[PDB]
Amino acid sequence: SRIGKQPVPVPSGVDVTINGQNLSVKGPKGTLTLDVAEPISVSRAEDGAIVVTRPDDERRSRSLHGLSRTLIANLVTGVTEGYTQKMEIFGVGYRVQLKGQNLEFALGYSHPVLIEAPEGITFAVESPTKFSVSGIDKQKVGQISAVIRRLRRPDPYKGKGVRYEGEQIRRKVGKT
Amino acid sequence: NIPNKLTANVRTRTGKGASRQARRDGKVPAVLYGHGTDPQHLELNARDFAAVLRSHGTNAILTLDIEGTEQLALTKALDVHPIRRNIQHADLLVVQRGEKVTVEVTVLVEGDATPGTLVTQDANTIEIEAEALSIPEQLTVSVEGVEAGTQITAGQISLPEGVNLISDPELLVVNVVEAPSAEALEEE
Amino acid sequence: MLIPRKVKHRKQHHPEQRGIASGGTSVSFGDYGIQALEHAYITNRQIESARIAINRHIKRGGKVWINIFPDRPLTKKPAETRMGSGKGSPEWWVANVKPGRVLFELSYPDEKTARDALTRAIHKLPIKARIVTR
Amino acid sequence: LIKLQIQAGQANPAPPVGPALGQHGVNIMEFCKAYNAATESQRGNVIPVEITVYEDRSFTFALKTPPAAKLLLKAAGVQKGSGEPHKTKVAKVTWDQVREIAETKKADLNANDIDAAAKIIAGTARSMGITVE
Amino acid sequence: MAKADKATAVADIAEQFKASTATVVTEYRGLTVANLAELRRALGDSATYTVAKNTLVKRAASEAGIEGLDELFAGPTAIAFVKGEAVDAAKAIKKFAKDNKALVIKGGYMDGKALSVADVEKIADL
Amino acid sequence: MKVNPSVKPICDKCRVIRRHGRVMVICSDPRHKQRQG
Amino acid sequence: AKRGRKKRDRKHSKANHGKRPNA
RNA sequence: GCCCCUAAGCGUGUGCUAAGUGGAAAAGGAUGUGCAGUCGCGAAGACAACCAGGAGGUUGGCUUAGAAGCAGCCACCCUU
RNA sequence: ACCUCGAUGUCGGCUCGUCGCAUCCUGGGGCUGGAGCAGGUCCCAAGGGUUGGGCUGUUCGCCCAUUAAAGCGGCACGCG
Ligand SMILES: [Mg+2]
Ligand SMILES: [Mg+2]
Ligand SMILES: [Mg+2]
Ligand SMILES: [Mg+2]
Ligand SMILES: [Mg+2]
Ligand SMILES: [Mg+2]
Ligand SMILES: [Mg+2]
Ligand SMILES: [Mg+2]
Ligand SMILES: [Mg+2]
Repeated sequence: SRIGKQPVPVPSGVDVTINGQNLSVKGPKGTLTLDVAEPISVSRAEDGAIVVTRPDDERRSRSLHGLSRTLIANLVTGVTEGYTQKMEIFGVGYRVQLKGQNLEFALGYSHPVLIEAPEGITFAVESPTKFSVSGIDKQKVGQISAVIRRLRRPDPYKGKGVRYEGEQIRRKVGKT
Repeated sequence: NIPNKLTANVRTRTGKGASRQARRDGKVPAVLYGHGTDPQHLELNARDFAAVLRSHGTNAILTLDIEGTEQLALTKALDVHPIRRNIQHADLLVVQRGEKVTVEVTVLVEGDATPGTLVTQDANTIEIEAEALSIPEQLTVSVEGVEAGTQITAGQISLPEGVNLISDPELLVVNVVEAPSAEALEEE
Repeated sequence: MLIPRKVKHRKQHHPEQRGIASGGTSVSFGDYGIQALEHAYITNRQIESARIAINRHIKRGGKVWINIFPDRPLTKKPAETRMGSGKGSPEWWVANVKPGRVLFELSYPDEKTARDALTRAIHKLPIKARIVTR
Repeated sequence: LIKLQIQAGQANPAPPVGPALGQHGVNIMEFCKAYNAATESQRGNVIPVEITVYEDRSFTFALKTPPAAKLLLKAAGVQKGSGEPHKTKVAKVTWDQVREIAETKKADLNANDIDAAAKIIAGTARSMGITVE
Repeated sequence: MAKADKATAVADIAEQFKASTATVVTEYRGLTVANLAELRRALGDSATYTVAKNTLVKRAASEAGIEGLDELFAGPTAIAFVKGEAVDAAKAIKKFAKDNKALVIKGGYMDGKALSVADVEKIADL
Repeated sequence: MKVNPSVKPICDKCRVIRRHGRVMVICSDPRHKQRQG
Repeated sequence: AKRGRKKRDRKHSKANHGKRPNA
């Protein structure tokens, strides 16, 4: 409600096309599409911004309003600037490298693991223990980041494993 | 100390059935036997009646408008319910604007005794007599710096002007006793 | 545990549990009382358990009142003999409780502490109850 | 940074300040040497210190005021105080001694005048369980 | 906390505003314990760090001729009063603000008249 | 993960939420993570 | 006990009026 | 009883249900939802969040080798 | 004592199997006062396996060798 009532400020270098329920956006980083909910009406105001409205105040509409608003906001943000998630590797002997378009990690396993980058998402490495993943779809970026994080078992004794940029994991101590 | 106005209409039918119907219709049966007059069976509104009772209740004076015939009255009984809390019947007494009636007023303890003590209120209401319009809605008893083993009785209650205590002055109303310990609590 | 010193009759007829409570409905001694909503027998064991729970939740403060005393005995067969013989002997004492009858009361200053103690006590009873104030 | 209380005629106290300061990687030898050289003038009253550690592991201890509790205890004459406030006394205290300790401690209390210092010290004393005539 | 505590609080607000001369508008949540104690010990020579409530400042603004503070209390605000000279207190406050970049300055009150950010910045030098 | 018919917040930060046709408790402390079953 | 429970529950039918034989 | 089996309404008007509840059940647990009565605050800008704290006395005393605001017991205060 | 005294043959062992998971192992996961191996608790999971002997009619139980294990029960305390 409080979020669904606000407009969506569209930058200059963006092309928004609404057709019924579907809505496509084109920008420098790429293009995206979305299908807003049925009980909500999306419209482009005279100032270019987008506005979503609800014909009723039921629970369904109140929950879908802000949902669709933030969805289109993230869509425009991604097609304008894109999303990026930095990670970090901790633990002696734990390393990561770039092999073409895929990432090869060695986290103490007997064999090195490989993660291939799907469409609309790329990887980058700034150090053998510092890398990041960039893309347009925030959902896909978060999914790939979570996959890369869960690749290794969470170890709170030594913190060995994958971690996000500003991750704060809990740590215990084994006195024996 | 001003009277609370309220409307009231005579009951066109008595009995448990009519009473249950009135209670379902958000009404409250009431009697107005008065101070020696023919009794009248009226129907008050539960909503505003409970509102007035929560505002200044406990034998609050009232002013019934029985078909435009304004008349003072005083509630001298309240049987709400054993389990739930609903006003199922009222008994109002005419005061005649000047009678001296005797009614029980609730007492309330205020203050803080010695930290190593505990206060117990044995009597909640006290038989008080005063003018119909000057009925105190509550009485106050202060407990400051009181030591253990102290018995504040009814006679020690400060009464406003024109107010008298009908009950004996020896009725123990408040008792401050040394705070029981774990042994005293477990040996009971 | 509570138990009468001596009863005129040792064996009774399973005291009936019906209707609403006529007396003991309003709080008189304590400040916060527990009022039951279902008719059922309360045993001296349950009474002692609730009293111990209250006395443990409240340390060196307040006072507790028990407005019910278990005096109605309930017999019990040997649990292995056949049906039909002299009526069994009493084994546990109960207290006929009806909806609307105040069972326990507390005079603790801390309102929240008293409410928590009364809730923990009710949690040890075989019926539903609610906290009321003087 | 931490404020630790310690006696004057002592040296190398392990319980009070041992692990409270050694864990920070501070040198204890010269610290205790300077503390003794500074407290050798009084040598007759417990004196705390608000150790303020620096980034380069250096330190400049700021000699604070004695504790109000121990000041009141030594003014009353007894060494062990009461356990119940306003329920057990130890001895009597003199207004002259109270004013002396207040004048010596004025450089630590938030008070502005000797009257406010006396008020604060009397509040501390009555919270501890002692009163001055 | 308690209504009596808040009443005594407002009483002290009045009893210290009658003594203070200059004041500025900032925020009070300075920083961690160590550096906050250092800042308090540094500004203790002429000022004292403190905080209060919106209702407290609202009920206290009725004593002196600062009734105009209603529009400022229309939304949050933190104050900072000075006891001694102000030409140095304002300088120190501006220094701390520019050093921390988290304590914003919005103005002050002197001579029973409100002053703007530019006005206070210009008069602090003199 | 404690699976008990009765779940309630133990800590102050512990929150209660409604997962798929059931109640659940969550928190940063993995000990207070319980489910209703 | 499932059989007796089902019987005593079906007893509470709108066609029997909460009354049936053998409980 | 009136959707087919199976004879009769996939009846009319006003509301509820997301669990197939309907189409089993107890103590308790629970930001599910609709109605209605109260109480705190609130354009004198309410709650959360963008961004930032909690002092001196003092480490209140007994207890502890120890309790510095966070095994516990007593009170539970003065100043800035 | 509600069918069964003008008959329902009662405990074992052998053969023969079927089904439930309140799971002994294999499989997956959460918390651990989980450093690692090795454990404690819980949740899901019945596809498969779940040894051979001495005592004693025995069921049960003890002991000897192993194995991952040598599961709990219903089927007229399964099966004449
Ligand atoms: Mg048909
Ligand atoms: Mg149910
Ligand atoms: Mg035959
Ligand atoms: Mg035959
Ligand atoms: Mg299972
Ligand atoms: Mg298969
Ligand atoms: Mg054999
Ligand atoms: Mg079998
Ligand atoms: Mg057989």
